[PDB]
Amino acid sequence: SQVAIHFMSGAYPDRGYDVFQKYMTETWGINYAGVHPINGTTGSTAVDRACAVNPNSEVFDPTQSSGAGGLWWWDLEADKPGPALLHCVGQVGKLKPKAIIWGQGDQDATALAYPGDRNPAPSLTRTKQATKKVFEYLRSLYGQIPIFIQELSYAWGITNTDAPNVPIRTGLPSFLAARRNTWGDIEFRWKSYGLDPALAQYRIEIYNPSNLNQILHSFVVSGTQEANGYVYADFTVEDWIPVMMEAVGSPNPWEFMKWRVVCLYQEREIPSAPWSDNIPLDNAGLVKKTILVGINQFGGGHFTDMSDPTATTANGAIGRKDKVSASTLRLTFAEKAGLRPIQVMPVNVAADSAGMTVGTHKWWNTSSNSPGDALLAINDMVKGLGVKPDYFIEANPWETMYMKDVNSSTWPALMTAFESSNKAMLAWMRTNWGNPNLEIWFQGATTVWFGVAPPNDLNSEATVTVRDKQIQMATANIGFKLGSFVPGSNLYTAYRNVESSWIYYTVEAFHATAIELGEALALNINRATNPPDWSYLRPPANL
Amino acid sequence: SNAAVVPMPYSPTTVPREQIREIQLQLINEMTDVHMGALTAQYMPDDFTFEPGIGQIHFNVETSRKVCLDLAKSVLRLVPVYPLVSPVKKQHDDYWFVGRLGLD
Repeated sequence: SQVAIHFMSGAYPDRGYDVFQKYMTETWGINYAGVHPINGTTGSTAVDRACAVNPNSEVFDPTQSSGAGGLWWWDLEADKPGPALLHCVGQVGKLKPKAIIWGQGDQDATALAYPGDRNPAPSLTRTKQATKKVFEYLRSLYGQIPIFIQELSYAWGITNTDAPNVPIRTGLPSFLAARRNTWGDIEFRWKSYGLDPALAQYRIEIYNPSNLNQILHSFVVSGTQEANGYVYADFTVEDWIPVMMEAVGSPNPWEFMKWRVVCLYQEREIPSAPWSDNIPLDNAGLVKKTILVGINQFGGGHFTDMSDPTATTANGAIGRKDKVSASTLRLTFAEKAGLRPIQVMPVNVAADSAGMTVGTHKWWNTSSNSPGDALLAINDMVKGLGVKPDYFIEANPWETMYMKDVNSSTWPALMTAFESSNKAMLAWMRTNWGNPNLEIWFQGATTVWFGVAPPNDLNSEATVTVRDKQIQMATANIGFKLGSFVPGSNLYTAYRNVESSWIYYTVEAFHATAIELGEALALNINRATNPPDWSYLRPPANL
Repeated sequence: SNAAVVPMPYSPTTVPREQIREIQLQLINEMTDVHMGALTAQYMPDDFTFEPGIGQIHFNVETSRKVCLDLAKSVLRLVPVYPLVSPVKKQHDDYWFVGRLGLD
């Protein structure tokens, strides 16, 4: 039909091919009837039978709406001229053409777009073979015709099927896409048609999973937000956990989401086509800096039931990502560093009662000088992430409990082994998954209390020695810069009773430590250079 | 911002059309006496005519005239001068109508 447009127009001077004939006759210096265009075009015809509409009936129905139509220029199986070529030959009649104008290929593109149902699979090479056969047949009928080809144009259809009478108008957010981290957070991207996004406001609408027609949530973002030529809107975990809480009983990961964008400009709304597909996972595009925090259930508390204020249980279970301490860590880190909150992703690595050498889960094996089982298990999951790890946070080691339980004068040997294992581990992690200049950040030590409040201190000297070793390591420039001490940890308030055993921290202590760690990580601050007033004092010598 | 404005909206059929353009270029390069008539990748949705139901799939009148001019220019480029020649090369006054018996 793209060639048929030149003929289908009405009136004498206004038609397309009249300009063609007038130009050719004027240039050659002959009268108007020198050139005689012939119409052989047929609307919506495919060169290949398989790509054709309804390739089951060979009856010719050019007008359609009367039945199945047989519309193919050529059939590769059992080479026959085909009905459309016969129509062209009939329209020629008894004439000798000197040139041929050829333009076709919209129906082939449509067939390639949606090829599922058709038994012969549409392909490019079959279209090439069909076109070559058509050209050879036409040149077989008439000896040496030169052939001119017209390039394919673009076809757009209608944006939204609900409103048939809306054309493509200015300010249309056409290119829609979305992606998510390993964390639950999601980002939206769109690209405007005519209007520059700066002088506009956009509204995102998200539809109900149960009733795809209804709408759950909608928020307005300014048009100034642009990154890499794309307009963006950040839909973080803290925003979509409450929505899922209202929609369903428990928080669930969100996939297969349907959404739209409506541009607001001069008191006008220009919606876009809906987008409905499974959200792809891409850490490399989204997140910039990755934080691996904690080992040994004291840094692992930043992701579990300990830090959750609204969760009743305390048996080390997974907590809601909205209210857990890692969220505050990420928010402080992003706010101080200047990045967007979606660009920072914390990652959980932990094991039960793990330690460098002492614990039942050994992170390093000194006998063979090779990473322990815990690091081996962690390695595959860490390498799974596309982005390179940036910060490793070392929680309170498990050596304190073992030292207080079954050691009296063995402590210096444990300190030397701990330092050697930490240095070897740092070198190995720097080498294996790359990202040199990786630094292991530290966290304060833990004491043990036992009694009715106020309780009785245990192993104060062990924690003093461990903290002294940590400060000594942080002061040196080998690495192991110390993030922060727990703000309490000496006044027995930042601990939980748990039937008269005060080993672990409380919610508020976890949040305070998270804020301190975030401020320390975002801006390079080694707090070992400025220890607090305490930790200078030592236990009284003799009782 | 000019970085975010796009001349044409997204359509699922754009990639196959580019592939078909490439395959037609291959046919042109690998066949005898085949040429390029006109280039229609320039025209944008403002040019096409909207229709209820399906919309923006056919050219306007003005774009049809422009494409016809391009085709005429290309055909003239291939054949600059009028090839055909006529046995009668003068006006009717010059010729003298005579009758003869059979030749020889």
